[PDB]
Amino acid sequence: PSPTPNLEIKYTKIFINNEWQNSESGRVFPVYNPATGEQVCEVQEADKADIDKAVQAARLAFSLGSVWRRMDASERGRLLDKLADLVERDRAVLATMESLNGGKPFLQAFYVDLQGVIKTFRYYAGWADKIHGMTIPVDGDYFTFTRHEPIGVCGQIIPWNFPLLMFAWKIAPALCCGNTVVIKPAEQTPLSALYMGALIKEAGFPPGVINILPGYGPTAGAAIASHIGIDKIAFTGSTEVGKLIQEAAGRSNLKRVTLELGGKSPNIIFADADLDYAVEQAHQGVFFNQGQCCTAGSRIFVEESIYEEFVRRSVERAKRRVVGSPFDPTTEQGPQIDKKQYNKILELIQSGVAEGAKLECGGKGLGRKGFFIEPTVFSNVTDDMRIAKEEIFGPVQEILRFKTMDEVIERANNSDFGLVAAVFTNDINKALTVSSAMQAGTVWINCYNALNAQSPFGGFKMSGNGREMGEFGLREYSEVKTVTVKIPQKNS
Amino acid sequence: PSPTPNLEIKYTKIFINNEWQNSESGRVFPVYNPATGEQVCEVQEADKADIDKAVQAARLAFSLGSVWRRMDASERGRLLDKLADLVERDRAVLATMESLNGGKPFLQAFYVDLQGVIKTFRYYAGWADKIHGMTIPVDGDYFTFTRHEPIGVCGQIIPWNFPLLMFAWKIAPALCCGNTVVIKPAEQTPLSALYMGALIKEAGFPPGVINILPGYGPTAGAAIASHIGIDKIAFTGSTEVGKLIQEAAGRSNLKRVTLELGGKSPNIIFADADLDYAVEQAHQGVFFNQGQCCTAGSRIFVEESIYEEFVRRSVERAKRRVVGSPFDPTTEQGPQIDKKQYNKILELIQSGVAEGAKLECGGKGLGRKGFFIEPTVFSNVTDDMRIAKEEIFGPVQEILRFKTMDEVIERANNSDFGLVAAVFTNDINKALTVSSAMQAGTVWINCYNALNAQSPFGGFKMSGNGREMGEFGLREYSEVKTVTVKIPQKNS
Amino acid sequence: PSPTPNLEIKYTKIFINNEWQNSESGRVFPVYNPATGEQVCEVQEADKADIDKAVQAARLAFSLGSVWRRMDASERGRLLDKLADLVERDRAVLATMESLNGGKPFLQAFYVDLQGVIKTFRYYAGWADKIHGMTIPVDGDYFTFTRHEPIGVCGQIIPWNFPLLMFAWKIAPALCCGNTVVIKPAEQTPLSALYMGALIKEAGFPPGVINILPGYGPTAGAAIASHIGIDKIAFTGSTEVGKLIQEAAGRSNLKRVTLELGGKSPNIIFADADLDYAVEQAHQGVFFNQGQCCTAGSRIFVEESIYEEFVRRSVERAKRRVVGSPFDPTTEQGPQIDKKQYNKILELIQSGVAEGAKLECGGKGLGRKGFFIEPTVFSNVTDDMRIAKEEIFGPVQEILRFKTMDEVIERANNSDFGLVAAVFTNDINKALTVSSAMQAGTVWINCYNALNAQSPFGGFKMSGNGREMGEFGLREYSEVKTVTVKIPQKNS
Amino acid sequence: PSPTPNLEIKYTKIFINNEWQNSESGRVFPVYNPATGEQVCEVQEADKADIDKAVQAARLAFSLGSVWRRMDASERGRLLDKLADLVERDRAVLATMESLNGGKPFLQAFYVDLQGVIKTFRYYAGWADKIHGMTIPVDGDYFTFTRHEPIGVCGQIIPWNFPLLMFAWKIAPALCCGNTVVIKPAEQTPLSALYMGALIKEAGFPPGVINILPGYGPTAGAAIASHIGIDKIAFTGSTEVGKLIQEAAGRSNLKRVTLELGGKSPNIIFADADLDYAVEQAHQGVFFNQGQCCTAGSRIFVEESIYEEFVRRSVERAKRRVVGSPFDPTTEQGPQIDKKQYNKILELIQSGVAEGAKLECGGKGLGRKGFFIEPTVFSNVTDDMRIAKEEIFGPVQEILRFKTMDEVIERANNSDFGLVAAVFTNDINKALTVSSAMQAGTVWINCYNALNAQSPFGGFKMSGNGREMGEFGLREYSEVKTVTVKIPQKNS
Ligand SMILES: NC(=O)c1ccc[n+]([C@@H]2O[C@H](COP(=O)([O-])OP(=O)(O)OC[C@H]3O[C@@H](n4cnc5c(N)ncnc54)[C@H](O)[C@@H]3O)[C@@H](O)[C@H]2O)c1
Ligand SMILES: CS(=O)(=O)c1ccc(-c2nn(-c3ccc(C#N)cc3)cc2C(=O)Nc2cccc(F)c2)cc1
Repeated sequence: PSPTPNLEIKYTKIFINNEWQNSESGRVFPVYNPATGEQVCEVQEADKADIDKAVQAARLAFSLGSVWRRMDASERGRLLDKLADLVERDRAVLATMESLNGGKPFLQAFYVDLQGVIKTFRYYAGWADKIHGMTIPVDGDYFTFTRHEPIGVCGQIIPWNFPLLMFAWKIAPALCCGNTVVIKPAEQTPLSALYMGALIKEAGFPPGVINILPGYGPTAGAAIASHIGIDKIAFTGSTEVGKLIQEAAGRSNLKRVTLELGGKSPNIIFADADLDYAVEQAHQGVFFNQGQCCTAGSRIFVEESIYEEFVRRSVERAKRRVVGSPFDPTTEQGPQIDKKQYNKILELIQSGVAEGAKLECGGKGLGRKGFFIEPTVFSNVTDDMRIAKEEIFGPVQEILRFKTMDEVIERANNSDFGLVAAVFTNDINKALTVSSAMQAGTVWINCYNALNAQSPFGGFKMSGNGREMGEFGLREYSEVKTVTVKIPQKNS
Repeated sequence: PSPTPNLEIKYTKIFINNEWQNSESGRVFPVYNPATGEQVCEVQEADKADIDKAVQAARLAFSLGSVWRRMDASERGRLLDKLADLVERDRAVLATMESLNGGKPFLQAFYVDLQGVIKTFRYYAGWADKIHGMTIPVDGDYFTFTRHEPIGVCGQIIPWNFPLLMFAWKIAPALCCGNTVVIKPAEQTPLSALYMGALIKEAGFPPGVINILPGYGPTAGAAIASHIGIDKIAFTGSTEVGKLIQEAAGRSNLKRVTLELGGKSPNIIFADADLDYAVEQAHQGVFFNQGQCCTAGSRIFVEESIYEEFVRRSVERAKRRVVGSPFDPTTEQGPQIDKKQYNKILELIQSGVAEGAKLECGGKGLGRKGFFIEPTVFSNVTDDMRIAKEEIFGPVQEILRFKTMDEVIERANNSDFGLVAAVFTNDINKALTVSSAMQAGTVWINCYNALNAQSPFGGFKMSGNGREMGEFGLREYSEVKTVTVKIPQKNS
Repeated sequence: PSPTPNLEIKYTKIFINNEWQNSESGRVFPVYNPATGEQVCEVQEADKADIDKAVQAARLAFSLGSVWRRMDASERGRLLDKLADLVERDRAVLATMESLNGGKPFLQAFYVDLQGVIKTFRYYAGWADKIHGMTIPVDGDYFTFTRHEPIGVCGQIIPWNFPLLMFAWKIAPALCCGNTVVIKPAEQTPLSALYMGALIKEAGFPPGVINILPGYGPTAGAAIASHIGIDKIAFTGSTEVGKLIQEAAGRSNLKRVTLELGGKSPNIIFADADLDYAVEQAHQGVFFNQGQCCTAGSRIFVEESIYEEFVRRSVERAKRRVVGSPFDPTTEQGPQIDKKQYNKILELIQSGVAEGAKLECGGKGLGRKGFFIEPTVFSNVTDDMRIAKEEIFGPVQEILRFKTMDEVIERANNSDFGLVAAVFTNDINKALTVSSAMQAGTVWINCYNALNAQSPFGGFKMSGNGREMGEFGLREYSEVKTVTVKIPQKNS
Repeated sequence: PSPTPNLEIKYTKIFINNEWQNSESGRVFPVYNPATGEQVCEVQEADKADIDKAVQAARLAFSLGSVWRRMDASERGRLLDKLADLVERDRAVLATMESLNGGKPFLQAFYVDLQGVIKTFRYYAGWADKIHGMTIPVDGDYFTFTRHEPIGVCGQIIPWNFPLLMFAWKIAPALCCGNTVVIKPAEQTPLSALYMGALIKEAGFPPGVINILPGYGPTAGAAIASHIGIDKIAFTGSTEVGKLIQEAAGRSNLKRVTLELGGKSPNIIFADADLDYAVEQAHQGVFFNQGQCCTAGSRIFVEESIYEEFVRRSVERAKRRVVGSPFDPTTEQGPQIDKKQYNKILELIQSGVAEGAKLECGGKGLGRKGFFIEPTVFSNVTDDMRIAKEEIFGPVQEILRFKTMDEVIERANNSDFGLVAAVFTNDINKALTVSSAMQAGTVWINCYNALNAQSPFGGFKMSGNGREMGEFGLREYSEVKTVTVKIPQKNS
C-alpha cells in the first residue's frame, strides 16, 4: 500500500453533537509535522466553555428515553462494527494522517496501529449484547438480581504516542457499555481523532454520543477533570498529571477515575534464551514507535554469561536501524514527537555518560531535517544512574548485568512503577517463578509488546489505578445496580 | 438472650502484630455510653507513629514467602470461618458491647448486627479459594491468562453507626483476597473492633495481617490516607471527608480508593400498595438504628390518593415507638451517638418548621441524660426545603406527596446522591419501570431494607465509588496480572 | 419485499468438503410444496456411506494444524459475520425458499424466521474470541488453569418446522467454538439448508468444516447417531426419536448428547391481565407457524371471571384468521407440512369432539390442494382428554378454566414435558410465584413466543437435554481441559 | 495416628429418610477384608423394592415448600460445613474403615483419602450461596434473567477403588445445588458410606435428602438407572457398565446422564527432565492405591536417550516397594480389592510375557491369603500389545520408548480413552505444546495425581461425559430456567 499523496486535512474543527463547530473564544492552535517542522494546519482550540457544550450534548444523548439509551444492545455493537468497516475503507488515509501527524513510519501505521484500531472496534462490537448481570441466591424471601448499567458521560484524555489507537482503546469499551463520551486528544496529534469524527457521523451514531474536543491540557483537559457533570474520567498519560487528575475528582464531584500511567518496565534475558531471538525482541521492545512507549524495555537485564555478545549483537542491529522519512518504505524509525521531547531525551543521553555508562553506539547525530535521533545503546548501566529510574521515551536501549534469579526479581521490582515486564527463557520453572513474582500488570514470556484486543492491560502500584482492555476493561465503564424484590415464598 | 451483666471492657489497647500495645505518645481517649452520657472506659489513642508501626507490620506480613502469602487460599477461608465461629461463641458479649457503646437496643444488636457479622465472615470464607482468573483466546501464537492477586496493604476507615458490622464488611473481603489490613474504627465506637483483635489472634491469623488502631480522624485516619506505603484505602463515612480521602490519595502515592458515602434515599409509595405493610416498612426505613442508617428512606414519596391516610398511620405508629434504655427488651429506639449528632438533628428539625413543614409529632429531645430524641414526623414537605435536601441521621420522617410516576422518578433522581431507593407497589410494570429508572446502587421492591452477604451494595453519583458485599466486593481488593506466553503453533 | 418469482432451486446435491456430490447409491427423494401438494424438485438421498464420507471430511478439517484449528478465534467470528452478510444479501431468496418448502407465509418468513437467522449468526460471531477458561487457586504448590476446547466432529439433526432457523441455531454455536459439523436437515425441508452450503462456500469456510447431508431419519440420522467417529450429537425433534438417539449414543460411542424435544406448554391468563393483549398473544401462541411450534401454548388456562369472555374474543379472532397461499401478502396461516401431519391433527380434533370438549369453530380441512386446516378453537377442555395430553402441531387452540393460583400451578406442572410456560398478569406477586413454580426452561410474563439470539432454551424434564442459545448454548459445544503445573513455591 | 483398635462396624443397614431399615427381602450380603479374605460383616442388600422407597423419600424431600427447598442456600452450605467437621472428628475411624474394607494403607487413607473428603465437603459448602444466574440484555422491550435450580432426585452409583472419596465427590455438588440423592456404593465397599449416613443424620440434614442403598449392580444399580422418578443419574465408572447406564437412561425417562469412565492414561518423560524426580512420580502414578486408579498411568513413554536408565531406576524402585498389611505403618501397597480383579491382573501379566514384553520385575502373587500382587514392571512395550491397550487395575508398570515429540503425541492420543495425561520436561515450549495437544480432561506438568477440590476433573472421548470437582462440577447438578418479562420502555 501507498501513502495517499496530496492529503488534504479536511476536518480541523470541534466535534459536538455530530456537528463541526468553531471554538467559543475564536482561537486556533497549530498542528506540526515532526518529520520536518513545518506547520500542517490549524485546529480550533477547545477551552472550558467548549467542554461545557460537549458535556451538555453528551448528557442529553444519555438521558432516559433517548435514541442511544433505548437502542438495543446488539445495535450498539452493529454501530461499532460499522465504524470498523469505515476505518478499513479509509485505512490508507488514516495511516497517512498518522505518519504525517505523529511521525510514525507509514507501513507500520498501516499494518500495526490501524490493525489494532480495526480489531478493537470489531472485538468490542461483539461485547455489547453480552454484558451480563447476575441473579443471586440470597437469604430470606427475596429475589435479587443486578444490572450492569452505563455510568454516563465519560471524559477521556489521551496522549500522543498512539493517537488513533488510544482513541479506539477509549471510546470502544465506553460506547460498548452504552456511555456518552467527551474525549480530548493530545494537542500534538488531534487530526486522526477529528477524522474519526466524520467516520462516527457516517457510521450512524446519534448526535452527542461522541464529542471530540482538541485543545491543550491545563485548559480543555483540566476543564474535563473538574467538571461537575462528568460521571467518570479515563486518563492515560504522565504520572504527575495523573495525580492532578485524581485530586480534581475528589475536589469536584467525586467522579470515578482510572489512570494509565506507564513506567520503567524491565526486560529479563536469561542464558537459556535464543540470543538471535532475544536480541531482536528486546530491540523492538525498546525501540518500537521511536522508543515512545511505556511498555518500552528501557532496562534490559542480561545474565552474566551472555552480557558481552548481547551488547555486541544489539549495537550491530542498532546501527542498521534505518532512520528516515516516515513515507519511505525503508524507514524503521521516524522522528520524536516535538522539540521538547527531542530535547529532554538528550539531556538524559548526556546524563548517561555524565554518570559513567559505556555508550556503545548512539549519542544523537542526525541531519536536523526533522526531529530524528541516532539509535543509542548504553551498557554497564547500574540501578544508581538517573537513566535507570526515569523513563526516556526515545530510541535509547540500556543494558544491565545480573547473576542470580533472586537478585533480578528484587532489582526489577524495586520500582514504584510497574506497567509491564518480560522474561526470555526456556526453563519452565524460572519462567513461571519470575512471572509470578513481578509487580506488574502484564508479564510477557519469550515475547514483547504482544498486545491484543482480548487481553486486559493495566499497571500495578503507581502506574496505576484501573484496568483496560479485554473483558475487564468493561468493568471500568459500568455501574452495578442491585434490585431486591420481596417474594411470598422462596424455593429451589 | 440477655445482656452480659457486669460487662468489663478487657481490650482497650492498640492491636499491632497480634500484640496489644500502648500508644507511642501515651495518650488515651474516653469512650461514652450514649444512653447515659457516662464514660465507659479509656482506649489507647493511635496517631501517626502508631500507624507507621502498623503499616510496616502489615507490609512484612505481605512480603513474598511469608505465612500469609504462602498459605493456601482455602486456608484463608478456614481462618475466616473460624473467626465466625468465635463471634458466634461470644455473640452475647459483642451485642452487649454494641448496645453499651453504640446505643443500639440489645435485641437488635443480637439478632441483626451480630447476625450480619457472622454471615459476612462465613460468606467470604467460602470465596477465598473460588477467586478465578481467565484464559483468553488471543490472536496469534500466544497463550494468555490472568491472575487475581491481592493488592497489598489496605487502609480501612469506618464510621460509628454500625461499628462491628462495618468492621466485618471491610476486613472479610480484604482477607478473602489475601491482603493485609490497617483498619481504624470510629473514635466514638472502638470497643467492638478491639475485641475482634483478640478473636483474630485466637483464630490463628498470622501476626501483622490485621492491625486495629483506635484513634481520631485528623490524626490516625489522615495518616492512613496519606501513607505512601499503603496500596489501597477503603473509606466509609461522610461525603465531605470522602472528598479529602480521594484527594489525599492522589497527592500521596496514587493508592486505590473505595468510598461508601450514602445519601438522601427516596422511598416511593403507590396507591396500589399494601398500605399497612408499606407504612410499617417505610417506618423502619427511617427509624431503624435510631435513624442512623445511610440507607434511611429520608424522603418518603406517597401518591396523593393515600397521602392523608399514610400520614395519619405513620404518625400513630411514630407516637407508639418505644424510646428507652437499650438494655430494656421493650425498647425500640436508643439514643443518638453523641451530642454533635443530637444538636445537628435538633437544628434541622427547627429548619423544617421554619420553612413551612407540618410538625405532626415529636421534634424535641427526650429526657435530661443521654441523647434521646422524640420520634418526629414531618408532612407537607416539599423538594426545596432544607430537611428534604440534607441528610438527617436521626429519627425524623419526612412525607412528600406526588401525582404521576414520571413526576416522582424525576424528583427521586434529582439528588447529588444515589445510594438506595425503594418502591412499594403490586403493579409489575410500575415496579420494573421505576427500579430501572432509579439512579441508585440498590433498589428495593416492596421491602426495606433487605441487605445480605450475597448482594452487592454501593451508590451512584456522590454516594460512593465501587461496591461492597457479594462477589463484586472482591473486585475492589484484587489486582489483575496478565501473562502472555509465546507458543510454537497454537491450536484453537 | 416480494417473493422472488419463478424461483429456481439450484442446489439439490449433498454438500461434503465444500463440494456438491451425488448419492453413493444414486437414490434421490422428492421435495413437495405443501400449499399445492405437488413436487418441487429432487434431492440426493444421503445414507450411511455418505455420512461416512462427511465424518471423514469433518475429521480431517479438525485435525491438529489444520486451517480451521490454527485459525484465530476472532477470525472464526468474522467468518460467521460474513455468513450473516450473505444471508442478508439473499434474504428474499431464502424466505421464498422457506415459504415454498415449508408453507410459511412469505412475509412471516422474511421478517421473523430470517431476522432470527441473521441475528443468530451475528450474535455468535461475537462470542468466538470471548470463550474464556479460568485459572484456579488450588491447594499446594501448583498453577492450575483450564482450556475450553472444541469437542470435535458434531452431528446435528433438525426438524421441519423452522428449517433455516434450526440450521442456524445448530451450526452457529458449533462453529463459534471451533467444531466441525455434519448436519442432516429434515427430509421434508432440505432446500434452504442446502442453499446455505453455497453461502458457506462463498463465505470462505475451510472445506469440510460444515457438511450438509439431506436424507431420511432411520437411515442418514441413525447413521449419524451410531457413528463411532462423531464426538457429539445435537438432536431437535420428537421425544420418541430422542429416546432412540440417546440409546444409539450409549450403544456405540458414548458421544455427548443434547436433545430438544416436545412441549405441550401451558399459557396462564389471570383476570387482571389486559384481555385484548392476552387474547392476541395467546392466539399467536397457538397459531403461529401453522401451530407447528414446540413452544405452542396448546393449554390456555383462563381465570374463571374472564373465561367465557376470553372464549368469545378467541373465537372471533380465529374465524378472522386468513388462510391461503403463503406467497399472498394477506395470508396469516399457511398449510401443514405434509399429509401425515394433516391426518394426525384431524384425528385429534375428532378426539376432542368425541369427548366432552366443545368445538367453537373450524374443525375440518379447507379443500384439496395443500394441507390447509381451518383455525380451530375448543372450549371446556379438561385435563383427562387426549387433546390436552398429546401435542397438536396444528392450528387447534384449547381453552381451559381455573379458579385459584395453587390450582393452575398444579395443573400446568402435571406433565412429563416442560419446555415452556407463560403467565399474563399485572400483579407482581403471582407473576413471580407462578414463574418460579413452573417446571419449564423458559417462562414468559406478559408476552409469549419472545425468543432472542441471547437467552437460553429449552428445556426441562422429558422436553430436553442441555440448552441452546445465549452463552449457555456454548457450554454444550466445548470440552474443559484442566492443566496443573507444578511450581517451586507459589504466593499471593 | 494409628488404626482404631478392634473397630466395630455399627452401621450395616439401609439409610432412607434418616432411618436405618432392613432390606425388603430380608437378605444380607457379606463384606470382606481384601488383605486376609476373611469376612468383616454382613450388610442389608437393597434391591428394586428398596430403591423405590428411597426415590419416594427423595421426591418428598424435594417437594415444593419442603424444608430442603425452603432452606436458605447458605444454610445448605452450613450443613456441608458441619458434615466436614464430623468427618474430621471421626477421621481415624473412617480411615480404618477404608483400610480394613478397601485394602488401602491406613496412613494413605488418613492423610490422602480423608483429607480429600474433608476438603471436598468444605469447598462445596462455600459454593451453595454463590451459584449465580445472569441477567441478559436481549433485544426489544424485555427483561430477561436466568435461574439455576436443582434438577431434582439424583441417582448416583460409585465404584470401590476410592469409596469414601467417591461418596463425597458425588453428594457434595448435588447437595450444594439443592438436590436430593439416592446413592449406591459398590458392593465390595459399602461400610464408609453407611457410616456417613450416621454423620449425615447428626449434622442435621432433613429426612430423605440423602439416601444410601448398599447393594449389587444388576439389582439396586440397574433399578436406579431405569427408574422413572429419578431426574438425573451420575455414574462411576466402568466403560462397559457406563454404556448400559446411558442406554437405560434414554430408554426409561430421558434422565440426564454424567459418566466418569475408565482410562489408559499416558505419562510422557522427556530427556530434559529431572530423572530422579520423574522416576518417582511415574512410579506413584502407576502404583498408588495398588494401581487401582483410573488416573493411571500405565503407559509411560520415555525418550530414547534416557530410556534404559529410566527403566533401571524404575525397576530398582519397584523391587523396594513395601507390600504388606494395610495397618502396618511401613506398607506402601496393600492388596487388590477382590479375587476377580486379582485374576484379571495375573491374566494380563501373562499376556505381556507371551506377547514379547520384557518382564523386568514381579509378575506373581504374594502369599496364600488376600490379594497381594508383586510390583511388576514391563519394558520394551509397544502400542499393539494387549497390555498397552486394556486397563490393568493393578501394580503393573509399562515403559515404552520414543523419540520426537510429534510421534509421542500421536501415540499417546491413539486411544479410545482420554481421562488423564502427564508430561515431564523443563522446556516450556515442549510442555505447552504437548499439554495443548493431549486429548485428555486433565494434563499434569511435572507432577502426577495432584487433584484438588477446586480443579474440575473429567475425561475426553470414552473416558466420561461431563466434569466433576471445581465450579464446573456444579454445572451437572443445576437446571437453567430463563424468565423473560415484557417491559414498557427499556433503557440501557
Ligand atoms: N470414571 C472415574 O472417575 C472412575 C473412578 C474410579 C473407578 N472407575 C472405574 O471403576 C471400575 C472398577 O470397578 P468395576 O470393575 O467393578 O466396574 P463396575 O461399573 O461394574 O462397578 C461400579 C458400580 O457399577 C454398579 N453397577 C454394576 N453393574 C451395574 C448395572 N448393570 N446397572 C447399574 N449399575 C451397575 C455397581 O453398583 C457398582 O457399584 C474401573 O473400570 C474404573 O474405570 C472410574
Ligand atoms: C482415579 S481417582 O479419580 O479415583 C483418584 C483418587 C485420588 C487421587 C489422589 N492421589 N493422591 C496422591 C497423593 C500422594 C501421592 C504420593 N506419593 C500419590 C497420589 C491424591 C489424590 C487426591 O485425590 N487428593 C485430593 C486432595 C484434596 C481434595 C480432593 F478432592 C482430592 C487420584 C486419583
